[PDB]
Amino acid sequence: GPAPNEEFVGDMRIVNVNLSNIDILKKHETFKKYFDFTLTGPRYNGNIAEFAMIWKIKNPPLNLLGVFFDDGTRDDEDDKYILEELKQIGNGAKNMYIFWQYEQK
Amino acid sequence: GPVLEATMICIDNSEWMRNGDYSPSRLQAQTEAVNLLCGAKTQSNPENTVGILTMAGKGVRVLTTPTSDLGKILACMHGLDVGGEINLTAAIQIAQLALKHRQNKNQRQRIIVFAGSPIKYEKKALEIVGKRLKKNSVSLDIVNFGEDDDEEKPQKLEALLTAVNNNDGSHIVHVPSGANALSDVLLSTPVFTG
Repeated sequence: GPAPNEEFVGDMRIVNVNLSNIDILKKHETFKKYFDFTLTGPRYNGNIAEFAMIWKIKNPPLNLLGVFFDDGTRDDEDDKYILEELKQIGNGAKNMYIFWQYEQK
Repeated sequence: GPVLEATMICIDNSEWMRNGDYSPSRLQAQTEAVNLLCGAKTQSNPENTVGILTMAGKGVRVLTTPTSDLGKILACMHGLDVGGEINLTAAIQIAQLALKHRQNKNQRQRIIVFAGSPIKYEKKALEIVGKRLKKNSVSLDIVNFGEDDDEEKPQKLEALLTAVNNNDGSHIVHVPSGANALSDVLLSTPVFTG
């Protein structure tokens, strides 16, 4: 039973996460395994394999850093899905982590 | 490691987290450290649970009771308000109540307090609170960060620590101001390593 202030697509919680720098995830025990930090431009993962966040998000919004689905497998292609479309391919993920660049104001 | 633990994290969202150390805001640096801590705790043991409350603002607020779901934890920290002063004693008592009601009673119980602002309590009041935590089997970790000009603040936090400590299960970590990143100083300490 989701509350009115929670965003779900079926079983999948949408989780917006602000980061001062994408690099702070390099020591994050949950997420470090999935990022390749040499890559430019926000990516998403097609499964939960090591360094899986490689697929380019199409036309990404300002300050989007990446999308991590914590379970399931999905169609993984470059420059095909915009952020809003990614919400429909959770395919069994329980969380969609959307990482955003923090802005000091 | 194989330790099974329920933790309640108390965030300092007081007015002292608005001004000063920029890049990042002291509240954001705190939120990121909690993010990483919740990742460490949930990866250490999939039955661990972590909850979050904020101590200041318009009043002590429970953002989530302890859960094993990192997504619920991170989502609940979005849109934190800033202001006021921390209500340390009320926060610790609400945190203790949430841990008392943990579903899995086999979990050990721990409170983490981020103390980034003045401690407007006397040692006597803090020691009553500490001895009551000890009586209730609750361990305490204190992160002392922020401005470093009020010399009674570490002495007050040390008195609270000493009242609660049982078998050196409780800890204090002093983060020197002008630091690298809150999380970096914490990574190698018992707050993260156990």
